[PDB]
Amino acid sequence: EFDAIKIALASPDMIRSWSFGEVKKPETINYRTFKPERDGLFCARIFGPVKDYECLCGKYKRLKHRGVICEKCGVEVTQTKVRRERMGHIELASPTAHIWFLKSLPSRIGLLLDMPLRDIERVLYFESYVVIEGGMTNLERQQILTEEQYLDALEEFGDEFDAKMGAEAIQALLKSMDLEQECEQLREELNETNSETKRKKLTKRIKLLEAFVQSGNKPEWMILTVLPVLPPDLRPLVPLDGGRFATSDLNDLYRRVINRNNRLKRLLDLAAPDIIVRNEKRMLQEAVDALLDNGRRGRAITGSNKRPLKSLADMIKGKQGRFRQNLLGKRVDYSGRSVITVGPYLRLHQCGLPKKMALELFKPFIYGKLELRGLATTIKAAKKMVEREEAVVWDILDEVIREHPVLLNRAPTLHRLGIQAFEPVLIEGKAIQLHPLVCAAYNADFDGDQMAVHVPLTLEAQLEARALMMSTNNILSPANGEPIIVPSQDVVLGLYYMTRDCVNAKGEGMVLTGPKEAERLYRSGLASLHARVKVRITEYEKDANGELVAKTSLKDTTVGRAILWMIVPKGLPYSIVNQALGKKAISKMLNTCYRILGLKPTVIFADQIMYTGFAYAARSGASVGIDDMVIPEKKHEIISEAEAEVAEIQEQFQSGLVTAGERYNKVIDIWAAANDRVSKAMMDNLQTETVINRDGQEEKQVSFNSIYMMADSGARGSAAQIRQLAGMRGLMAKPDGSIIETPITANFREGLNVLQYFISTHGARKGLADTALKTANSGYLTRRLVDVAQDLVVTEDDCGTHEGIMMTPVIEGGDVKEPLRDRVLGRVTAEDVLKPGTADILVPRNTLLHEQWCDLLEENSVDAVKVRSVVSCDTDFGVCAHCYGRDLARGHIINKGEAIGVIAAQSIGEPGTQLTMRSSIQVKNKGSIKLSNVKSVVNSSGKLVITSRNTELKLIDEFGRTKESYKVPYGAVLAKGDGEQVAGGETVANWDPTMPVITEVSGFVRFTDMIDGQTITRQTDELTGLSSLVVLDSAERTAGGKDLRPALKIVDAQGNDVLIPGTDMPAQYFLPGKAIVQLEDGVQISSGDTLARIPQITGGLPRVADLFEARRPKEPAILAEISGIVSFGKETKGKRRLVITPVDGSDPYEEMIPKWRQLNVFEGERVERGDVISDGPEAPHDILRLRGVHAVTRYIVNEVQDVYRLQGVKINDKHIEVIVRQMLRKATIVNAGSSDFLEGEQVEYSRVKIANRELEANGKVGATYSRDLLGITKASLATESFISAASFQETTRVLTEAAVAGKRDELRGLKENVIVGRLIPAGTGYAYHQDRMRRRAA
Amino acid sequence: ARVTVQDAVEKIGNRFDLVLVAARRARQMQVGGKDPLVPEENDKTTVIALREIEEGLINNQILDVRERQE
Amino acid sequence: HARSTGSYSLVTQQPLGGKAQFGGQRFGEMEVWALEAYGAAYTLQEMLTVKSDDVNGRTKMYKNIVDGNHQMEPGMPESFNVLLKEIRSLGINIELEDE
Amino acid sequence: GNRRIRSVGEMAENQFRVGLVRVERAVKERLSLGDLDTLMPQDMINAKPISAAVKEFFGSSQLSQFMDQNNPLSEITHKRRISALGPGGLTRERAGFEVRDVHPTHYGRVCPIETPEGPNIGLINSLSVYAQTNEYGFLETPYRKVTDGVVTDEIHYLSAIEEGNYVIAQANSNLDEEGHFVEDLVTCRSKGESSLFSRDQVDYMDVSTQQVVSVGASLIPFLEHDDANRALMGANMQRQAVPTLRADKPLVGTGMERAVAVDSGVTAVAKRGGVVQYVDASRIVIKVNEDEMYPGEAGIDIYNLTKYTRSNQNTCINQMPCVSLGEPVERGDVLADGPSTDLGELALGQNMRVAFMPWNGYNFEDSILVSERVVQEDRFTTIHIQELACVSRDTKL
Amino acid sequence: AAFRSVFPIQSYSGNSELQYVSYRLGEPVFDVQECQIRGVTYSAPLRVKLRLVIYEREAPEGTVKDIKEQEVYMGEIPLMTDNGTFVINGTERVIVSQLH
DNA sequence: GCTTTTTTGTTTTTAGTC
DNA sequence: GACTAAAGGCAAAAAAGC
Ligand SMILES: [Mg+2]
Ligand SMILES: [Zn+2]
Ligand SMILES: [Zn+2]
Repeated sequence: EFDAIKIALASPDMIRSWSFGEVKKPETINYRTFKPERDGLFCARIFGPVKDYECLCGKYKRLKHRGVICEKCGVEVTQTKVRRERMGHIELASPTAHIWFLKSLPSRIGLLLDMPLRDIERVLYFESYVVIEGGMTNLERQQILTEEQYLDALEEFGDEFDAKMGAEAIQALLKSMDLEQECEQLREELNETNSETKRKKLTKRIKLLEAFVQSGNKPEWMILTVLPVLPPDLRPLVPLDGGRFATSDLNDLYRRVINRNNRLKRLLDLAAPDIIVRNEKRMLQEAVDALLDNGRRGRAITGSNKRPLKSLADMIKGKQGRFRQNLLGKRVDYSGRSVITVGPYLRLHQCGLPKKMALELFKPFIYGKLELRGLATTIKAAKKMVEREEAVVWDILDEVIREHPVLLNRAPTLHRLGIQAFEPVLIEGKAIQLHPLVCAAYNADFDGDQMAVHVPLTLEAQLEARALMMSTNNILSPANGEPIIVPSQDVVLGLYYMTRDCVNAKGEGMVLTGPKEAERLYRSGLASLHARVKVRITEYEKDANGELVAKTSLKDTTVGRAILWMIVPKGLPYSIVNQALGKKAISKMLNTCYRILGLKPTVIFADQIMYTGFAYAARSGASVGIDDMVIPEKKHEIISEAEAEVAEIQEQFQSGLVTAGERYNKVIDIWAAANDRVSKAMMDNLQTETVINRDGQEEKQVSFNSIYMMADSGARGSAAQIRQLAGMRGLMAKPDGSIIETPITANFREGLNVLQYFISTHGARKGLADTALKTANSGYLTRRLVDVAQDLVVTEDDCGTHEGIMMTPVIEGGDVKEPLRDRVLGRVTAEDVLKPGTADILVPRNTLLHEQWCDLLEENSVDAVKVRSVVSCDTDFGVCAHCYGRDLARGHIINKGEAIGVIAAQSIGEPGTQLTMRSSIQVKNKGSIKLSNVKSVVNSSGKLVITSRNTELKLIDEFGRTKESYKVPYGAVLAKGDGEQVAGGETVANWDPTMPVITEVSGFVRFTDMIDGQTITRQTDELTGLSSLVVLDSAERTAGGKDLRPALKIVDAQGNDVLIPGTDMPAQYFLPGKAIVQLEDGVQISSGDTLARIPQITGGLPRVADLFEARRPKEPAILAEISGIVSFGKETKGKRRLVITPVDGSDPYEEMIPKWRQLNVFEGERVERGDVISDGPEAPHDILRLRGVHAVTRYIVNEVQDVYRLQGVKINDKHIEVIVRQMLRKATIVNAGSSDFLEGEQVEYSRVKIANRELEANGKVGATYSRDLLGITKASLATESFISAASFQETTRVLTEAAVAGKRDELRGLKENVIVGRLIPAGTGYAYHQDRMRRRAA
Repeated sequence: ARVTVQDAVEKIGNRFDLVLVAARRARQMQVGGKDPLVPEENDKTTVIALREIEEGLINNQILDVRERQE
Repeated sequence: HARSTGSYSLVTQQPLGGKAQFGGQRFGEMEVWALEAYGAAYTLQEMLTVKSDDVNGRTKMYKNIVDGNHQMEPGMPESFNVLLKEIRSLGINIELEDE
Repeated sequence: GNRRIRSVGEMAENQFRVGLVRVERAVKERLSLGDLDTLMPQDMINAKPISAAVKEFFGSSQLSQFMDQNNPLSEITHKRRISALGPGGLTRERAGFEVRDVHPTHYGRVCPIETPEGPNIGLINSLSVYAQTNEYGFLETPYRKVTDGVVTDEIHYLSAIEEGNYVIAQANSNLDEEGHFVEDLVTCRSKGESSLFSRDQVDYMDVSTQQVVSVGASLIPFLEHDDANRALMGANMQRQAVPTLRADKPLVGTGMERAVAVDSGVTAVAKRGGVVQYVDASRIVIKVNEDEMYPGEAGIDIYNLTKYTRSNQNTCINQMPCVSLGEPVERGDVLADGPSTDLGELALGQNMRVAFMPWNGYNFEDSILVSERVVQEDRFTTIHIQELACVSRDTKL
Repeated sequence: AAFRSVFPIQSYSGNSELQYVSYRLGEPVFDVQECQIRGVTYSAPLRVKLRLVIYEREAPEGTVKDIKEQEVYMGEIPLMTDNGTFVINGTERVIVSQLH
């Protein structure tokens, strides 16, 4: 019925227009009868009748005068619903001021007047006077006054002395002054000002008043003079026993204020003296204050047994408030709850239902079905007919069940697949029979977990359930890239047993006509399930445009593989099922099908997989017994050796040769080595147990042991569980973190000592407690992701931008973790893709790289293709379809309208359960050596040594692909060069883990420009055997001596301060503190020779939590945000100053630099724009503000991806990036033109204002803003829509702020639309609104 | 009967205005309804619309154009 | 446990709770997120407006089901208008500016 | 050593003293400002505040829990419960990770296995079988004194702190015939850690292999083979078992079944030895032995067995006479069997014949198959008793 | 000992001293079976013997009258059953030990 | 189990000082 | 001129009354 909400203050005339009458007396009911007073508060003439289509006197009896007024009772004879909506008003003889603007911490009245609130309160409750040009020359309009001053001025001037009182005086002062000259004068004041403390207050005031003048609300309207009255339905008064009533709190205060009004009216009916006028006006003032907001100032309840009453504020906010507890979390009917079980005979779109639950849920539909057929007559007849559960009821229910999907959802709906749809199938029992495969999506085992069933009612709901909700459509997980219908625990082992091959069995070595024959050979018990037959098969290929060409051959395989191949669809190659089909393969299997044949073949193929796997797992038989878990015989012997060496280490401590720590490390290391040896021995024994002869000699092959079948097939378990079952359980650690020195030497099959079990107890208690307490903190995190990314709705198709830099595969020091193939898959390119062949373009720009363009990248060895990102989009409160990328839930590209922020929040929150709470460079591959940030010089040995600390090295493949990356620290020698073809296993750089500092030019070292003894100390130690030179700091050395920043004077044979020739600066290098120099005096030093030697990750869930919050770390790594040559500052009482000397521009910059921590910055460092100064963690704030917006994107996504990969969880990078586009939602104005000077506000609003301004005001500078970030916790508080802000935090403040500022809400979010009850404009609701505006209000 | 919308996705791919026009079709097939264009096998109107997507002459863009026809 | 339509609480027009007294299954808000993450808007509208906290729509919907219809009321529920009246009561001018 | 157990006596004393001082200040004031010689103590003293305070403490508190009657094991492990909650402990929100952990001094005093799961884990751990309280309130455990190399049969009780500066051997360590260890380097534990010590160094030996686990976890057979988490799961679901109409003996047990059955008061035990004279489905008459019954009173024993009665978990209690006519009984002998027991031995469920094999997915992940034969013979059917109460009040009408 | 903690009772200036002498436990009014049947606490009455001694006013500590109130009723004390549990109204409730 | 009261962790403003 | 430390206020939580 609308598409936007505007909120503003109200005018007295329009307030009266809202009203329908004037209330005179508070008598809500008369005695001896039950007729509300015709002229009282509960007035029919003002609100309406209490009877449907009848007047108070009842002369018009619901047949002749519907809707027209009555002569006796002046109320229109109509229904009672008008009484629910009709409202009146109360006229105030003495105008009063609204109290919220007085009681708000940012007092709007105080801000607009530039006086505090203490005096305003005094003059409002009649304790001090207000001057209104009492004297033309003595004082001004904005001064307070007292009684004695008023009398003194009255005798002084008298004729010109005027000074009113109270709220009427306040509103007279407010109206009598303008705001224009104020706005220009404040703009000029901020234009020429120096202070900063009052600068923010002045900017806030000028913004508030310039919004006020634009809002269209007159300030005097804030001082209300007519108060509307709530309709009587909101204040019910039910008649209790004996003429009593519910005692509604609203009616009590209404009676109080109306009594005050009547008493004031009577007081002014005879021109009472001002002595008692003030008292009555004040009493009415606290009366209206209590009604408008009770208990805020005086707590004047006076209407209860010493408990507060709910006047207005209690019913705005609070948990008892209805907003976020009655439209966010609530009861619902048409639902049931029950336990689950496994129905392994159903299809993907079918779920069972008990008969009792089915009839209970669908009884309203039964009556409609029954009455249509005419079997029943009335609703009671139908109810009593179905009550007996007769024959026709079952068949009609089975008829209505056929097409009516029901929604199933577990209680913890963590992610998008929590709620699914199904077609019911009526069965006997009292449990929800569920498909097995879909239970992987719910993460719901069958140990008693309960699920709830809902039911849609309207055609819209059922049709959308069929289109979207049903499981057959939601095949692919929205998280990263993979289906949720991967075959589950039991079926995988069945398929694994389907496809094996022994060396000799009944019926092997012969040939079969086709897969049909193999079924008959096995079923009749003439050949084994797995053999070495040669069968002829015919398949199809999709080489042509939709035409399946057939080919046949004789492919050697096993019997079981043909049985499996029977059920695969048409167009798949046979190479997929030759190998021993494990678990990861089958999933990949489905993936392949999803990318060749579509959806229906894939789902029917998965169903066939489940059926065949279950059938041939049941028919196979796979039991576990003691004889199946074989203990390696060597294991016992092993411990002896370990024991022996352990004793040896003890002797080392017995003679004092070793200390406690190193002995402990040695014993734990040797025990770990023994554990590794025994684990390898047990794996070797298990893997090749089977030795079956084939025509004479014995042959070895893969073992058929049940435990190894479970481990290898991936159905359940892993190497760790199998190692624990037979081998060592492994040495456990004490809960504080210390590892015990005596590992458990016995497995579960063998006996366990009481101490070993007791030691192993608290190892599992810690994990159990962590899992138990993790269900709260992790899930709560999802909330803090949903509110910030609540809307993020895709609105239009394409914006046309082409930004974004360097979307490349990430290398993490060692080998690459994920290639470019999966990183860019699903995204759409922006720049043209250039094949590495000198402008031989392969992939055109603006194309979706799904598989085919990805298939064109591996052969060209492309490693740097940039695609359009979410952050690099310039729309209005949305994202372009051609910028977000391909939707992950469905094969095609993203649709129009569907929400992305909630998808991302749920996808990032789901892996929380699997998320825990608490010197040289070595090459490994073959390729060419390449160095980034090339800054190196030839050393004394002829090799290369770098002088730039930020140098990095990467190994490059012969095709140009980067395969390795290594950070090269300062003072590292190079063992190779750029472009040299070097294979693996050869170090190329070496550095000390002290950091050496090295010169750049050859010659002597004339040790001058330093004070001997003071700066350099002759530390003639016995170890070094020479009088070393140690440059102590200011605190270590004498304060007077350390006052020149000593620098060694490297000289040539001439003995002079030789310079870098004509270019930069002499050989004087400022030695920092503790510059350990082994040279004594005047020793020849070649170029690139050392000068001195400086003696220099929390849990995953906290890491994610404080990364999204953008919390500053313990030590933010300071960075040089300016170019030029860096210098050294002065010394103060604390952290030493450090001045920078840029070669151009505003060079005089310095900062507060700590000295105790390491500072790898020197005088001879030609720093650049955006290079780090210190070392350690870096907050996102500086990264965003200095090195571009894209820099912060590449940082946090890499950090969270590293965390998740460490936790063994992979998610797509679209979800992490989009919230970033929402995280960077603010900016700060640098150059004026749009804001005042520094109004930190929405960056999109400023950008859209500037873009349209430049079209019309060509030449204006506008606003050269800086896009600054904000933590999600802070970002949720700065929502553009005021409804979302008012949802949970400080409802009174935000409502007043929106009212005074005239805020207009366009309803762009989702939570805000849920709050008001309108359809959410994210899913099908978005298409409704777009079609609603097209036809109507076009 | 019909359970999937792969045919709708592969050529008329959109999940929102498609269900909107299907609802508009089904609402006036239920009340004030007339005979459908395809045979019925104990189905309601909550599934007959999707099958009409398969025949081709009824599609998401067709209904929007067909709105002018009505 | 299963419930179609029974009694309602006196203070708020919500179905009862627990297995006893013919209670109704609780509908939180994490599944509100999970359901708005889909394209689902009509189901959300139904199950937050007419199924749970309505009185005029609730009785009408029951009567609109038995007579062979499944048609809702395509308009703003009165649970929103009352809120509007609330904001209109204090001092505030709130209105559906665009229609 | 820094944690002390308060039993019912200490809280009873504290509440009694609180009510005492509360009434005593008032009566002292009244006596001071009232009569002097012509007054009786009875009228000036008061009893209602003390009675109200003690009854409120007994019947309403976060530590006076509700007894569970669904199983004898449930009630024994509930009476053997130690809780860190209540008025004087710590809350769930402010409970740290370190107070939810197993300290190395719990060996023999508090069970490290039996512990409720969820929000409150490590706070409601029960105490072991041999653990007994000290006179000061500390927890004390038995040990066997070893003088030089021989174990003395006499027991010796040790507190927590006193254990710190000692060396204690292990029960599984073998003794040849009189305590001589098979190996002169025997395993041991001295200060929160395990190591290997010489034969002459040890002086104390643990009494048995059972004082580590509680009663709730000492009836799981082959406990030394399964995981600790699964041990806890088994202990909990063994606690929560429901009795059948006809309990059957466990084929594999532990030997503590008789102790748990007879120490608990559910079953009827012969108080004095003798011979049986008349059996009935509701009462038992025992002809007490002549030489045992004291002179003066020459009667015979009567045991009035209880029948179907409502329990806190709505399960049924009914004693069954497991004796016949004319057979001798001894002192402390079992005469009747209550719910979930038979012949004085605990019996919680039934011994089924099971096979481990996947079967058409009907046992897909954790689900189970049941043959229709067992539901024919009603081997698992239970009986439940429900209470319906209707009150007749008086309104105004 | 609980009585002995507040054993002396002494007036302001009236020279009145109230002291404990002895107590005895009364028999339970109803046995456990009818307590479960009827819904009453299986408790015991508390009887105490209190001695009030008075001295001459404004005179040294010389006794005048010894009022010995025997079997003073001080409410009901719930009793533990022989199985080691308490019953409050109709349902047995056991108080577990507390670790502090 | 529903609802109000008092208590403690998180947030915000202002006087004093390097 | 900016950093440090103090209280008021705001919101979430345990407890008690109905
Ligand atoms: Mg289950
Ligand atoms: Zn009339
Ligand atoms: Zn775009």
